[PDB]
Amino acid sequence: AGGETVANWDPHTMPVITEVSGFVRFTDMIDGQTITRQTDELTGLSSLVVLDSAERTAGGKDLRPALKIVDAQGNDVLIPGTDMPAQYFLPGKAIVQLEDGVQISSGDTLARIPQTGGLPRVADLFEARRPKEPAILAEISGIV
Amino acid sequence: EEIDTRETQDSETLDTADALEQKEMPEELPLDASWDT
Repeated sequence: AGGETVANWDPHTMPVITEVSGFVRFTDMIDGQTITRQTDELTGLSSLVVLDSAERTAGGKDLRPALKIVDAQGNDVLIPGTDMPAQYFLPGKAIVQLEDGVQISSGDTLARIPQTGGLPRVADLFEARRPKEPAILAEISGIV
Repeated sequence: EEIDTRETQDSETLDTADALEQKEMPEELPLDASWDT
């Protein structure tokens, strides 16, 4: 109906999600090297949190920590249409809320990392001048 | 008498955006008009 809200998002923290569900198995994840016991400073309800690339050890920086999604039986859940399992290489500042072997639901946040005008604008547009922080574009179709 | 001259001389290469960027006023108006129109 008219005047009806049908959308609500909270993009203050990036919601990396998984279509499939199951336990979370930590591949290439070692406490202190890639993951660590980042106990919450107030409540303590958290899990083996992945550190940043620079924040963690250089040896662990080279390693790629991943939160693979498996079923309730521990068998790796293959991504639909592909042989590769549900592999997720978390970027830095990845707050892990799910411990090892914790059942999840579809669309779960494995990581909780947050996040002119006038005449000079017309002159810039007609002079074809590249801006600051240009958007990066894919040069040719292919898997990243 | 002869005196040294080394001041830079403005040319056409100054882009249109840079003209609006500058706070200063041009030495001679590019537009074919006087200082009253």
